[PDB]
Parts: sequence; structure tokens; C-alpha cells
Amino acid sequence: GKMFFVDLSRCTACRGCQIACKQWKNLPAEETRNTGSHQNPPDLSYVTLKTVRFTEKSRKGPGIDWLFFPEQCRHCVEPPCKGQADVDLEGAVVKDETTGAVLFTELTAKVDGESVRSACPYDIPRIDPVTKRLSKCDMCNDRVQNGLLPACVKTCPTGTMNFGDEQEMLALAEKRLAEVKKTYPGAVLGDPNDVRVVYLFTRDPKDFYEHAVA
Amino acid sequence: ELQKLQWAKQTTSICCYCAVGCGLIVHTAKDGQGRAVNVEGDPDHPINEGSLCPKGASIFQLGENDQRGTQPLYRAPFSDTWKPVTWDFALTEIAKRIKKTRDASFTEKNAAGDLVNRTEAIASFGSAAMDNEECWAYGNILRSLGLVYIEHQARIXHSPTVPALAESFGRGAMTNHWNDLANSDCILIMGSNAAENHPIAFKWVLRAKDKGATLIHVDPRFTRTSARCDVYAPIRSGADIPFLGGLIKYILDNKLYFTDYVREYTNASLIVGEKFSFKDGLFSGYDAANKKYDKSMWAFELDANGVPKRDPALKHPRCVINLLKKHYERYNLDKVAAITGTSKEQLQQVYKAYAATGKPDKAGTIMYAMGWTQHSVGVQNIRAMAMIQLLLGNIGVAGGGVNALRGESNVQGSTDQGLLAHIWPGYNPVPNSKAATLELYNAATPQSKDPMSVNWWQNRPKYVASYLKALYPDEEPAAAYDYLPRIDAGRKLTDYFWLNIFEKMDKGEFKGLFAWGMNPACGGANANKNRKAMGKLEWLVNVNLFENETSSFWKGPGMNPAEIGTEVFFLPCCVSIEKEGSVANSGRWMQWRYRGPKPYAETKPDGDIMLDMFKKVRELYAKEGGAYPAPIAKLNIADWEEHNEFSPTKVAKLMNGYFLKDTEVGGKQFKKGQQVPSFAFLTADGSTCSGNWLHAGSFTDAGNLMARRDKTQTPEQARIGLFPNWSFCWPVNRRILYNRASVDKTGKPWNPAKAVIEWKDGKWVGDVVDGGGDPGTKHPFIMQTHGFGALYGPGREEGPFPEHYEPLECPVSKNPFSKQLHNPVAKAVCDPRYPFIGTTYRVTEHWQTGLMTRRCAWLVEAEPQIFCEISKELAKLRGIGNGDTVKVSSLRGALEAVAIVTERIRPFKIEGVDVHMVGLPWHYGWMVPKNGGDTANLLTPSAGDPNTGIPETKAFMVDVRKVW
Ligand SMILES: Nc1nc2c(c(=O)[nH]1)N[C@H]1C(S)=C(S)[C@@H](COP(=O)(O)OP(=O)(O)OC[C@H]3O[C@@H](n4cnc5c(=O)[nH]c(N)nc54)[C@H](O)[C@@H]3O)O[C@H]1N2
Ligand SMILES: Nc1nc2c(c(=O)[nH]1)N[C@H]1C(S)=C(S)[C@@H](COP(=O)(O)OP(=O)(O)OC[C@H]3O[C@@H](n4cnc5c(=O)[nH]c(N)nc54)[C@H](O)[C@@H]3O)O[C@H]1N2
Ligand code: SF4
Ligand code: SF4
Ligand code: SF4
Ligand code: SF4
Ligand SMILES: [S]
Ligand SMILES: [W+6]
Repeated sequence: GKMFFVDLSRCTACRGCQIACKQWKNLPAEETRNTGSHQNPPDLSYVTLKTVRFTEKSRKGPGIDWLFFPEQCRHCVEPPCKGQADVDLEGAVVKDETTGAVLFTELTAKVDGESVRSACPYDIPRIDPVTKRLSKCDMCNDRVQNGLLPACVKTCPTGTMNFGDEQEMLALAEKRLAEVKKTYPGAVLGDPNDVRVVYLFTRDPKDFYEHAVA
Repeated sequence: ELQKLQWAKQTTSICCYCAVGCGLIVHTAKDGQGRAVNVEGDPDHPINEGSLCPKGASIFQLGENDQRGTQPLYRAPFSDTWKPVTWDFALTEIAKRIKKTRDASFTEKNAAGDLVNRTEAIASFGSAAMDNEECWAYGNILRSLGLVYIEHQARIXHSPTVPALAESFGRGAMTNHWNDLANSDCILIMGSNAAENHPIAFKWVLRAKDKGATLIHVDPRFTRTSARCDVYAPIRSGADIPFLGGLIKYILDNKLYFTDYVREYTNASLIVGEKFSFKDGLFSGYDAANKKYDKSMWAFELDANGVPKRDPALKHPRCVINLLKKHYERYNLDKVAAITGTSKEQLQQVYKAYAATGKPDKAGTIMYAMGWTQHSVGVQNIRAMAMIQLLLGNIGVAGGGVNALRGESNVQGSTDQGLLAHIWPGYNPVPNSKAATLELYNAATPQSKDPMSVNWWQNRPKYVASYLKALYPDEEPAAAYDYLPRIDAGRKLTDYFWLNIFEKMDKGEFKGLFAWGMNPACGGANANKNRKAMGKLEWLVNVNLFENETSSFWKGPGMNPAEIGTEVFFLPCCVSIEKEGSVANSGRWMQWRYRGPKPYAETKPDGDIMLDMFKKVRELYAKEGGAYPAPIAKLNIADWEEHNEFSPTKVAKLMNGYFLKDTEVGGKQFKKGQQVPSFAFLTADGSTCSGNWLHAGSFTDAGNLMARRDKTQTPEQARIGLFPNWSFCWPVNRRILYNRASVDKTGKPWNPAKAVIEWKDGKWVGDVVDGGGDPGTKHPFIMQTHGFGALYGPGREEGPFPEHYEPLECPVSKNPFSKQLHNPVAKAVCDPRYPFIGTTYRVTEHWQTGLMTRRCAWLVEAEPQIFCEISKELAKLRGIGNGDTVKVSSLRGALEAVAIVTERIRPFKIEGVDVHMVGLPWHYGWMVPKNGGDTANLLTPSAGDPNTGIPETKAFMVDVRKVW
């Protein structure tokens, strides 16, 4: 299968990834307002599969620790969302056998959407209020099967986003973690044996987002 | 197959936003016959490798946008509404307004009786957004009509760089390029927010860090750049010269300079005359009455042959290097820490890390952009950076340079094409009223008697003659010289610039304004003044992608259309991906891009709008006569057109230049009609034309070198990322300027692992050598009169060495370095009702005034409204909570914004008092979106200074109050 390695020690919060996800899928923009933050949209929604979360942490002396978290579906190896949806109807949540993408279909309208969101350890699924369909990151699975990178990985200027075969990405994650620890000694990988989106955090993952790790 | 892209034609383009110059791939429906269906990164492009920031990544939404202009709109005097009109009506009536105003206002001779052949009743603003061929054609159209008031964006953010770096190195350009950042051992980012404002540059900055570089950000604020640097050092607004002066002192005291480089390649050894002195904050030759220096008091001592004397031992007390040591001895760590507010610990850390690059096999680079270099000593701020780089041997080397980052996609090119009041294309000056002949114009170029000094500007007569032959091929250059307008020799040059154009408009002194690809109703400082002043125009032509605050100023906030007599023409232009042409990025890479979709609706490329408009004026002169028709009737526009349309290819070929007759030059025979292979083969005798000598080499008999997409590199080229077969850079594909300074007197690189050039088997290999000649036979700075990198720079108005003069007038009363508080060659009220330092800056997601990005729903989604960033300390003082609505006010205006309360802003300690900064984005305007807010330029002053002609947008006084 495939895997993302997301090195958060390289992220400039440019939000190229956030825009590129919507350009590739021609997703609509939400109505947003500034409530005292650069972060927007404030949350994932039926029409927002990725948003960059911004967190400021105080430190001794000048500046802050500014934590950026481009949130997406983790494409779990054994996805609880599928185990929940399968109670109501098989085919609502499926897994691509070659890539490992976890994919929501139109049949998500025929299952308990709220129950599927609740089953997700990362709080990822989002419900359309009108049609009751569920959406989330689909790994750009059509691009991947056609030999292209996902839209957010291709757009990333910094090398934060990385994508490829699971063996090469786990090896990259191990090598990079050892290098990043020279600058950020508390660096850790997020749930690296359980998911296909492996984040490198520079400190306690929960400082980046309440649901950063399981 | 991907269904979305099946049946679509793929073409390449270059991003229409910042000067990084990222590559795009555009997919166009019906095999090129429909609309764009996708826009994303070009995976093969060597700068971005497919990456795009949110601005490039949303170009699909900019282009395929149902809010775009569709056809010309006409607003009659005193009308409440637009009326849709034909191109024929709009361009016919505009040509009549141009001719009526020109005929009534044209001046053959000025008050003194000198030939000037000009009209002062029309002004033009714009634009770095146009393609290079369009910018070149536009300036020549305006000058053929007799205009002198020709300005654009470059006045603000580019103009201080050109004389600072030209004084130091001989050219004004960014010295290196984006890919080259990955070769640096220490990157100092100071007066730049590059992670937000040049985002793909961080690909290369972070690759430097991967190879062991230290990344340093020096900024009054903690930004998205600061988050990814090793060192963040806060600095008080306007304390840059003290910071940089302290680094000069640190380098000299600790002997960290590159001794052999300094001795051989800088003017360290030159003997300054006995008339040079500095005392009490003033150089010698100060005229207190006129607030100006007699710069002759700063001259070098000349030998019997007229060449500046040199002491290669560097022992003479009047050696440049010894005067430099004496000048900077005052910039001790205690005084620099006190004024910068940077801790002595952090200053030592930054100075140690950066000065370590004085080692021959280490390179440091400085990245700066607009920062706060607009004030009256911004030129001296940049001079100090250039001096540090020369002391450390960082000019001409891989991972070195002064990377003066350009702002917009083509601000390099628009400046290169002379869209500023003081320059023709190729940096040949606009003649003044005393330059009565072409021979007198040419007489002004300084000569050198040093046989090792190339002094390349001695070739200027070839470039001016070849330019006049491009415009007027059937005339002798000496005769065509009389067709182009002249500025008054007796007037301050700043009278012709940006700020004074707004001031003259407010005095009712302009009949007509072209706002060509700009939004001055939002981008001009003191927007309340400027919006009122536009009502004093008889006519306004706005060429733009969308209706905007400039096109529609007459129905803006507080405006009664029934009282505003201005006639307005709105002409909708096409987006970048709807046309062909070139843009020159910050590294001087001149990149060709192609049409994907046809122009939307009835929109037109700029080249067609301006050429159609000019042809109609010419037709009116042919039928009616009028003021001095020759410059209009005789202009060569046949070379600009193919198949009844503006031809980017033909204009690019003319800008390169071609032989007008069989010609022997440089011991080679050329045939009539051949393209000029390089500016080395231009002539002063009328045998050659060239629209821009810097373009000679870009489009030769070999073809369009700007359109090369060839990643072929030798090992030495690939080691440093020159990509010499990808596009073309001026001059003659020299990717790293000043590269003769990167080798010793035998042609061996100082840093063989990162060689730029090397002498091997009787030739220079790697980059194109910046100046021909065997190793050890020429001085390395070929555009300098004397050949040397200038530590001592006696052409600068404020003095030959940078010196701290306080740019923050209101909160500062003391200068620790001298008795001279403010710039002695340079009106702030400092009303106590406005106690805070307002500043304006950018965010990653919006572009300039936001005219473009406020129309893109994905960018509004991320940054929907004007905000005000304040410290926890100021929030506590004023009772402001995060996300509260605040009123920000100044002597000039007031606006509402959402408060962002953050530890990323801290108070400045100035003379024992906390002084608070208030940050605003200038990306908002009343037209769009709903509840977005208006321009931060409602708050900014419009004073400027008599030397720069630039307004204060980085430190202006405000109040902030909670709104309930
Ligand atoms: N996203 C985005 N990118 C852009 C643009 C845009 O609108 N949006 N505009 C483009 C254009 S036209 C330009 S000219 C460039 C400009 O690019 P920049 O110069 O990077 O732009 P700013 O954000 O205005 O200013 C940079 C930094 O200068 C700091 N600064 C302010 N005062 C001082 C001072 O006294 N000393 C020092 N050392 N720093 C100071 C500010 O805090 C700020 O972080 O950006 C270009 N790129
Ligand atoms: N307070 C404050 N004021 C500032 C600054 C600041 O930092 N603070 N920055 C200053 C600087 S550095 C700059 S660069 C200026 C920018 O000021 P402006 O140039 O007036 O700003 P915009 O109009 O937003 O710039 C984008 C423009 O490009 C046009 N455009 C895009 N493509 C094309 C095309 O093909 N043809 C034509 N004809 N137009 C096209 C759009 O219609 C739009 O008008 O603002 C300056 N003003
Ligand atoms: S992988 Fe595709 S769907 Fe998922 S966040 Fe990235 S661009 Fe969006
Ligand atoms: S992150 Fe949640 S939604 Fe995504 S695969 Fe895992 S359980 Fe399913
Ligand atoms: S594109 Fe890359 S650097 Fe930019 S916000 Fe997304 S992950 Fe971070
Ligand atoms: S705005 Fe600049 S960094 Fe962003 S995609 Fe365009 S050229 Fe590249
Ligand atoms: S610019
Ligand atoms: W600019």
C-alpha cells in the first residue's frame, strides 16, 4: 500500500495544501469570519477535507512555538469507520486493495453517519446536513492509481508532505526522525504502525490538536 | 486516465503573483478551444518542482471567475451607473481624450528655452503585472505621446535597491537566484517575510538547513518565517543600521573578513582624499542652508594617470579599509543592544554565526524584500548589507550574494523596460532639459584610465543608438533623440515620482490618468486624500481584471456620484494563462509562457488594448494634425504586429535586436535581418536596433532562449543548481553576478565544492563568466567605473558609509552614535492622540491590495477580513480581547478590524518606555468581499522625503480602541 510521511518540522503554514485539495476536487468555499486567528476554515466539514490548524505556545525569551497541523483522514490500516458503517450497509466505506485508501461512497447516506464519526479515533468523518452523505480525504486515490502524487503532496513547497510505497515512507520516517531530533529532541511519529498518514510531531502531538494521535 | 484532464490540451505557464517564477501546467477543454479545467504546478520546472503556494494553487479560480470583467464599461460625468460599451467606442473616445489633452498641453520648449517636447497633463501608473513585451511597448507608446509622469509599483519596493547595489557592485539586480539559496551555510532573513511572501523560496532555504546551514530571522514580529528559522531575533522598527553597523565592527575587530578577497576585489586599498572627514554625525562638505553635501569632498586621491591611488598593504591611514574601521568603532554591542532591543547574547550569537562565513569555503546570504527600506536612509540600510557581504567575500559565490527579493512576477522586467520616470529601457536615463544632443547625453558616462577596469557602461552609446533605431528605424539616432520627452534639469527628480503624482492630482494639475493594471485607490498611501483627488481628473482609464475601488472610486464610501465629474473607462484585460509572453523573475530568469484558454468573454491582452488605442490616436493625428505629430506618426509599430494582433514573439525579437544592414562587429560578419547574438555586437552607428540591450542574447538566430525547458547540466552546474539551459537570464545568461570574485588570480575557486566558474584548459567553465578575460587580468566588478566592490560609496546622497539616523521620529529623541538625530539631507506631527506605531504587511493567502485574491473564494475562506495584530500588553492596556472588533485611527482616517492578540508582537523598549506596535494587512477594500473591511491605506500618511518619493507604510502613528 501507499503512505504519507508528514514532517511538521518543515511546515510554513502556507496553506497551499488546503487550496490544492479544493482546486483538484472543485470543492466550494465555506462562509468564514475572522474570530481572532489565521485558522480558517475553523474545522473540517462536508466541503473541507483538509484545514491547517494553528496553535501558539509560550516559550522563554523571544517569539513563540507556532504549531501547524494540516489535518486529514489517517487512512487507518484497520479503519474503525468501516467497521461501524458495515453494521448498517457494506459498500458505504471500502478499502482500495493496492493503495490502502479508505473511501466513502454515496451509500454513506444509508448509514448512521453520527455513529461512523464517533467510531473514528481521530474525529475525521463529516456529514452533509442535506443528503446525510459522509466526506473526508480520499487520498486523491484516482491521481495515485494514475501515477500522480496527491494534490496536497505535489503542491507542498517545503518537503513537509511526502508520499510513496509504505516500505520507502517508513524508512524515510525513521531516517528523518533521527535527523529532526538534533533540532527538536522531543520529536515523535504519530501511531506509525496503525495508519497510512504518519505525522512527525516536534513535541507532544496533543499540543498540535486534541485528536492528533489516538 | 484522469477523466478531469482527458480531452484537455496541456500547456505551460508561469505564476502571475510573486517574483519566485513558479511553473504551472494548464489544462484547457476541447483540446485548447474551451475554458481552463485545471491549473496546478509544473513538475519539471527546476524552481518549484510542481510546488505552489495558495496563490499559485488557486489560479484556476482567478481565471475561471464569473466576477471578471466581460467588456468595456463607461461612466459618464456625474452618473450613478456604468454603461456597457464596445471596444470600438471605448478606444475611439480614449484616443480623442489623449489627443485633446496632448494638443492643449504639449510643450516644445520649457521656461528656460530648452527643448523638452512633452505633456505634463497626463500621468500613468502601472504595471509589474504585464508581460515584458507589453511593458516595453507601453512605455514607448506613453513616451511617443510625450509623457514624463510614468510610474509603477517598482518606485516603492524596487527603487531603493537599484542605487544601493549599483553603488556597491555596479548593478541594481538580485545578485544570485532562488535555487542558489540551497548552497548557503548561513541565511540571514532581515526585512523579509519570505515563508509568506516568497513561499517556494523556503524549498531552497530548508534544503540549505538540511546541508548544515543556520537560518536567522531578524524582524520586529514573529511570523510564519520565524517559526522555521534556527534563530529568531526581534529588532525595533528602524534599528537596522545599528544592527548592521555592529556586525561590521564585529567582523573587523575579530579579523573574520576574507583578507585576500577584500584586498584584491573591494576598494579597501583605495586612498580617499584628505578632504574626507566625519564629525558629530556629519560628513565633510555639508551645506546646512540647502541640507545637501558637496560630494566632491569625498573624492579618491588620483595618481598621475587619473586612477584612484591604491595601497595593497592596507597600511595608509586614508585607505578605505582603515577609514571603515574608524567609522564603525562606535557600534559597540552595548549601544547596539540598547537601540535594537536585541539582547547582547542574541547579537553575539547572530554575529558569530553570520561572520563565520568570512571563511573562503563558507558562504552567507542576506535575503531582504521591502521590509522598512522606504524611509530616507533605506538606501544606506542596503549599502550596509552589501558592505558586510564584501568584507566576508560573499559576493560572486554560490550560496552568497545580496538576494534583494523582487515583489511581483514581472517587477524586474517592468523596471528593465523603463516604466519609471527617470529611466528608458535598459537603465539608460531619461534625458533632462540640459542634455540638448545625443552627443551631450553620451558625454556624461564616466571613463576609467585603469587598463584592468572593464568599465562596461562606456558601451552606453551603442545601447542608446540601438534603442532609438528600434523606435525610429528610418531616422538617424541624433535626429530621433529629439522625438522623446525630457524632464526639467532644474527640478528635484522626485517631482516626477509616485507620491508627487498623487499630490499634483490633488491640486487639479492632471486632466487624465492611466491606472493600467494597478489599484491606486487602495495601494496609494492616504487613501482618503487619493480617492478625493481622483474626482479632480477629467478622465480616468482603468485596465484591470475586475471592477475595483479605482474603477469605481466615484461610488466609494462617502462619495456622491452626482458631484463627481470624472469620465471613467473600464477596459477588462485577460489573465496570464490567456496570453503568451515572458516575465522576468527576481533572479533575472526571463521565462516564456503560453496561452491555455482563449481570453474570457470580450477581454483582451494588454498588448492588443494599448496597440489598438495608439493606432486610433495615430489615425486622429493623420486626419486632424495637432501638436508635434512626428514622434507618434514615425513610431515603428509594424514590428509589434502579426495576423492583425499584438505579437509577443515579434516584440521579443525587436527587444533582443537585429541588424539593419550587413555589419562587421567584433571581427565577425553579420547579415541584414540577422538577430543580434549579444549586446557585445550592438553598434552606435545605426547598423543595429535593440529595444533593450539587456535582452540582446535572449532571442537570437538560435531561437527563443526564454522558451528553453532543458534541464541538462554538467556536474559543476548541477552541484549549485545553475540550470543554464532552462530559460535565459540577463545579462548573457550569467546566473550569478560578479562571479569573477568567486576565484583567485589563477582562476581557482575559493570554494571548489561549490565552484561557480573555474579556469580549465584555457576557458571559464560552469556559469557564464561575468566579464571576459584571463584570470588575474581584469577587476571583477565590470559595471563599476573603477572595477571594485565599493565598501566606500561616495555617490550616495547621505554619505559614503551608512550611519544611523533615526527613522522613527515620534517616540525617539536620542541618537547614541552622534549629535545628529535625523537624516541631515532629508514634518511628522506626532499628535499625542495617536500613541502607537501602526505598520502594514502581507499574509501568504492575499495579493497586494487584494483586488485579485478578494475575488478568489478559497483565499477569502482562509483570510476573510481585515485584522489588527497586537501584543498581550497592548490588549491589557486598552481592554481588548482576542476576536473583539477594534477601531484603528490616525490623523488621516479610521477603520474597523478584528483584533488578533498574540505573543508574536511584543512592546519595544524606547528610552525607558514601552512603545506598542499595531499590525494591519493592506489586502482589503470596500468593493469585495462582504464584511472584508477597507484599505489600511486609510491610516497612512503621504509626506515622503525629497530623496526617495516613497510614503511611510511600515511605521505611522495610530490609536486602537475597542468597539462595543
Ligand atoms: N503573500 C504575498 N506575497 C507577496 C506579496 C503579497 O501581497 N502577498 N507582495 C509582493 C510584493 S509586491 C512585495 S514588494 C514583496 C514584499 O515582501 P516583504 O518585504 O517580505 O513584505 P512585508 O510583509 O510587507 O514586510 C516584510 C517584513 O518586514 C518586517 N519589518 C517591518 N519593519 C521592519 C524594520 O524596521 N526592520 C526589519 N528588519 N524588518 C521590518 C515586517 O514585520 C515584515 O515581516 O512581497 C511580495 N510577495
Ligand atoms: N500600506 C501599504 N501600501 C502599499 C504597500 C505596503 O506594503 N503597504 N506595498 C506597495 C507595493 S510594494 C506595491 S507592489 C503596490 C501594489 O499596488 P497595486 O499594483 O495597485 O495593487 P493591485 O492592484 O492589488 O495589484 C494587482 C493588480 O494586477 C492586475 N493585473 C493582473 N494581471 C494583469 C494583466 O495581465 N494586465 C493588467 N493590466 N493588470 C493585471 C490586477 O487587475 C490588479 O489591479 O502597493 C504598494 N502599497
Ligand atoms: S490526499 Fe487529496 S483528498 Fe486528501 S487532503 Fe490531500 S489533496 Fe485533499
Ligand atoms: S482516520 Fe477515521 S475516517 Fe479516516 S480511515 Fe481512520 S477511522 Fe476512518
Ligand atoms: S503546503 Fe506544505 S508547508 Fe504549506 S501548509 Fe501545507 S504541509 Fe505546510
Ligand atoms: S505566488 Fe510566488 S511562491 Fe506562490 S506559487 Fe506564485 S510564484 Fe510560486
Ligand atoms: S512590486
Ligand atoms: W511590491
